Parts: sequence; structure tokens; C-alpha cells
Amino acid sequence: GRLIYTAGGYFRQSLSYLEAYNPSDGTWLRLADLQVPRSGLAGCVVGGLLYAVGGRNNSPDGNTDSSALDCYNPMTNQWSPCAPMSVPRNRIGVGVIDGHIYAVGGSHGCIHHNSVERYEPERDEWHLVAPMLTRRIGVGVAVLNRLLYAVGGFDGTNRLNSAECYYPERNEWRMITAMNTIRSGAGVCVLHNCIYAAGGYDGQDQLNSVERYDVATATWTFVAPMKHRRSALGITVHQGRIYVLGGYDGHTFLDSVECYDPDTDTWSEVTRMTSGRSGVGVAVT
Ligand SMILES: CC(=O)N1CCC[C@H]1C(=O)N[C@@H]1COC(=O)c2cccc(-c3cccc(C(=O)O)c3)c2CSC[C@H](C(=O)N(C)C)NC1=O
Ligand SMILES: [Cl-]
Repeated sequence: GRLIYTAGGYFRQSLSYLEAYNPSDGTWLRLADLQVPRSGLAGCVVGGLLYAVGGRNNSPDGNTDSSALDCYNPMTNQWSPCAPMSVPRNRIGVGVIDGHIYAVGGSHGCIHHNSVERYEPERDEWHLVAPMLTRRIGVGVAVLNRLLYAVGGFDGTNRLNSAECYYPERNEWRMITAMNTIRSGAGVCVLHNCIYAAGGYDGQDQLNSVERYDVATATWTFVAPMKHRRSALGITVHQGRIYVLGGYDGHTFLDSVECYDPDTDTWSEVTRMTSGRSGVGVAVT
């Protein structure tokens, strides 16, 4: 029994919701709220524990970028603060290699990070690794073949279609084949040995197109687009299918949850979140 967890998000302000969807029965569980509301965060799982990394708390009073790492234990329904990152990272990308969390790019006020840092749960420590070749906020991150890919985003001047790859044993980055579409705020994940980039913002419009990167051929190929255009969507893989949760379509904050079946190349609306929101952190455990 694995659930799709959605943490935080944004609807008029940053949210503290932690909710879990069971794809087997269509139920949503209302779990313990985050101690501090956040949007632009990312979720991940290490050893059955859920992590909420970075983001920003936007309130009608003022906004605060987060360098926080918080840990949720599904067995206790309790959040526990962990060591914070070296810098606040809003609109962050996260990836897990060998039970180590990589926090990629993101923004802190006027700053757009190229810096990347790694968290070791067993030591409760963060350490900087080699920075990316490009500054990237709203960056999609995927782990494939024990390599950490940074896909698209925004370098502070332009939205990007470029993508790069990190070699943890060598501690270095290399640019890979760029996507067909410029995407900032896309949902990036790996399914069946392919990296998928769904939705995002091309600098003018929110996207519904979805493309996948094949490593053997080094080519990005378009697959069936989602029914709803969305940027700042949450994304995860569950039982061989991609799930996209919420997002922003340019006017409204989506509650729509779509599911991609790779065997039939089709998307379908599987459920709706309890309320519309963008900038959620998603993970499965
Ligand atoms: C103008 C603006 O962005 N805002 C002013 C008040 C605070 C802030 C505000 O509304 N943010 C909330 C939160 O959104 C995310 O968490 C979030 C999380 C991850 C990625 C992205 C993302 C997507 C596309 C491109 C880029 C890129 O970096 O180029 C980044 C976002 C921003 S989605 C845009 C939408 C918006 O602009 N309006 C006006 C509601 N913003 C949001 O949903
Ligand atoms: Cl924001």
C-alpha cells in the first residue's frame, strides 16, 4: 500500500496541507499540516520518510524564502525539522541517489541558484556539490542511471529548454540534448528508463505538451499532451503510471489530477485534489 503525498502549495497564499491519495480506492487522507506553509517546495522519500525541501512562504503580510528541510513520518503523523540548506531555495528541484537528497537550484529573492547541495539523513548534514553549468529556478530534476538530471527552468533572464546531467562519482555536470520546448515549472520524473517533462511555462504560455528523453538515442520525443495546460504542477510515478497534481493554468489554480499510461499513450483525469493549488511537493511511499 503506497500513497501519493502532496505537501504545501499555493492558493492566494502558501499552504500547509499534507494530503495522501490512494490510487487503489480513490481516497484522500488529511495528514498533519507542515509547521510552516510553503509553495515552490519539492518532496522526496528516503527510508519510508517524506521530506519537504525548500520553497517560499507567501502571505498577505510578506514573503519568506525557505532553506528548510522537514521530515514527515507516516507512522507517527509527525513532522520533524532537519538541518537547513546553506541557502533558501524557492521553486526548487530535488532528486534522491543512494538515500541522499540533492537540492537543485531555486531562487532566493534576486538570486537564481546554480548551486547544488546534498543531504545525508544518517548525519543530518548538508554539503555543497559541484554547481550546475546554468542557474535554474523552476527546474525539473530526475534520477536516471544513478545520474542527476536538471531539466529546464529559468536562469533569471530566460526560460530554458536546456538540460544538464550530474555525475556523482566524478562530481561534475555536462549539458545533455536540449528539450523541444522551453519549460520552466514543468513536472519532471522518470518512468521506464525515460525522463518525462510535462507542462511548464515557455515564457509566454502555460503548456499541456509532454516530452520524454530516451538515453540510448539522446532524443526528446513528444508524447500525448495532458488535458489541462499547467505549470507548477506536482508529479510522481506510481505503479508504472505518471500522476500530475494541480498547477496553474494562467488564471486558475488546478485541482485536476491526471494519470499517464505509457502502454496506451493516454492521459485521464483520475481524481481532484480537495482544493486547487500550485507549487506542491509530491512523493510516493
Ligand atoms: C507573480 C508571482 O509569481 N507571485 C507574486 C506573489 C507570489 C508569487 C505567486 O503568486 N506564486 C505562486 C506559487 O507558485 C509556485 O509555487 C511555483 C512553484 C514552482 C514553479 C513555479 C513556476 C512556474 C512557471 C514558471 C516559473 C519560472 O520560475 O519561470 C516558475 C511556480 C510559480 S507558478 C506562477 C503563479 C503566478 O505567477 N501567479 C501570478 C499566480 N504563481 C503562483 O502560483
Ligand atoms: Cl513563488
